[PDB]
Amino acid sequence: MQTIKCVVVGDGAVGKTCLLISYTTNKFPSEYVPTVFDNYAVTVMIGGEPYTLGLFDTAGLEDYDRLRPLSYPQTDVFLVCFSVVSPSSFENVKEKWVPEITHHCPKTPFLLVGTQIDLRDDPSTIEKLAKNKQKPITPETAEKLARDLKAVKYVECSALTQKGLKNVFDEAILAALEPPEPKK
Amino acid sequence: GSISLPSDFEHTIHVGFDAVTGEFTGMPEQWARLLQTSNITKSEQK
Ligand SMILES: Nc1nc2c(ncn2[C@@H]2O[C@H](COP(=O)(O)OP(=O)(O)NP(=O)(O)O)[C@@H](O)[C@H]2O)c(=O)[nH]1
Ligand SMILES: [Mg+2]
Repeated sequence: MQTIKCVVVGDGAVGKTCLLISYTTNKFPSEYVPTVFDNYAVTVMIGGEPYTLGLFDTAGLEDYDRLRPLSYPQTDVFLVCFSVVSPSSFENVKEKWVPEITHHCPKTPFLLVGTQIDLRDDPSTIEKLAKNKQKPITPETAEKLARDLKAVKYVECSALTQKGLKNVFDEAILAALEPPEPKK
Repeated sequence: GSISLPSDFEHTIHVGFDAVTGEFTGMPEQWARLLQTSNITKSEQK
């Protein structure tokens, strides 16, 4: 009945293990190890229809170029995330991780993510954040950036707290839902 | 009720760095077999 497997690319909260961890199962990581893949269990019922999703973690360059056929770009939409407060990662993840989006999915949509409300603390950040004219990036700011680039659209907050993840899931599972057509 | 957030969740295959041959460890049964075949050197001793 169709399978949904979102692929991820990047480091430092890319949506692969960071999201499912808190954004989904809530529980935090267990065994600290370079998440080359990592498996997960989930079931999103769209309109009352059970499902089996799994965040397929990957990179697309470092020993992954060979382990890519196993992920199959056609798997589904792309799940990507990036820090919020720390801007040093914002710009990077953009022109640093986005380029890889084509390495693992040159013809597959990509979903960005930006959450970090509990990580915020470093003062030096704000001082510089004023130089980039971006201001104290928040759960909303991340969305703005996604608007410019134009994508499947997303909305969510950082772990610990919850503002409304059910939404991003509606668009994350809807885009992949792929309304089956009456084909014989 | 339209969209629902996942309830279950369990770390099935935890892949790690393998210095043995610039490869990963605990490679998924499929991932491993795809290219290699042994999740960790020799999969596991049943
Ligand atoms: N609710 C929620 N939490 C998020 C989201 N994005 C990131 N987080 C949280 O913010 C933290 C940042 O990610 P991080 O812990 O570095 O995850 P990771 O990249 O898998 N690293 P590691 O492999 O060591 O666990 C995560 O613990 C995660 O729970 C999001 O969209 N929603
Ligand atoms: Mg991880």
